[PDB]
Amino acid sequence: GHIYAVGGYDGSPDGHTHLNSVEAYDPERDEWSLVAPMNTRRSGVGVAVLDGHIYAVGGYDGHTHLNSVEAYDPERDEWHMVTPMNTRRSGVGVAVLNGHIYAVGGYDGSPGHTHLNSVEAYDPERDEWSLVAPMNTRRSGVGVAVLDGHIYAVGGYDGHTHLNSVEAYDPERDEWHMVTPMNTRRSGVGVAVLNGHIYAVGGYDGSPHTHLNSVEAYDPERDEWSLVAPMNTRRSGVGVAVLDGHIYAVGGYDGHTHLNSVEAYDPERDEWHMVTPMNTRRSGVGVAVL
Repeated sequence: GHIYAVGGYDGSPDGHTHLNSVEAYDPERDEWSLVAPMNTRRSGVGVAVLDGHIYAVGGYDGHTHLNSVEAYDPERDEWHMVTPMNTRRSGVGVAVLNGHIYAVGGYDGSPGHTHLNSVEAYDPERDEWSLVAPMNTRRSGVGVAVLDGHIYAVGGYDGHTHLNSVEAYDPERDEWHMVTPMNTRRSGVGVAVLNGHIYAVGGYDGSPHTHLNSVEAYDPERDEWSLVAPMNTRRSGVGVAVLDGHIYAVGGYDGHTHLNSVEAYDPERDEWHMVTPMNTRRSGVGVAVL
């Protein structure tokens, strides 16, 4: 299995700015290799894996907030555009549940609706996006993960406040319900699921501790969030994926630097360790495992 880092933003002075490049990590060799770039530059991109393809959803290309979506075929190493979303969304969260890709929240910066509570779902067989129930709260820079038949929308920014709130979507009922809030407000948060817990990694609390290295885990049986070992580096705009019992925190922004560093969390030791950095600095990076 490989971890793919998709797009993002290199804000460095010598940088390529908003990225279409893509790189893949092999944990057995501890090496990153560049793969075919996307058609479109996308920072603030949502990424999910469905049926052997990686979907890059939305994002921002340096001039426009995107409704376009493209899919990567690893056998042929090529990206193809698929049907665009109804709404432009950067800072969008993306989850896969029961054969559908869900695009949750985000920001439509066009001269349309700014921070979004809307949600839409992609049916690959029909290759159509359909609007579903909106969230209770507008959330850009939202983390999304799927656990036990529900989609959780974690944190984000409502246009006025960095959020600690969390809500869960039931597709059978088409309804969002608030669950227990996190300990920390987190926009630009990475979320992933491991061993029956949801981990919220990093992010930014813009209330009057800024860019976060803290990490918290949600237990859905008890409906409670617990702080776990913090990362080595503060990371907002961080990509997070789970591979082989470890959580990988990829890239992000530390309040001074766009990051190419990567670190991995071992839940059995409750320790974060640095691993090989990426070739390119990427904040607002999307991360997928395939």
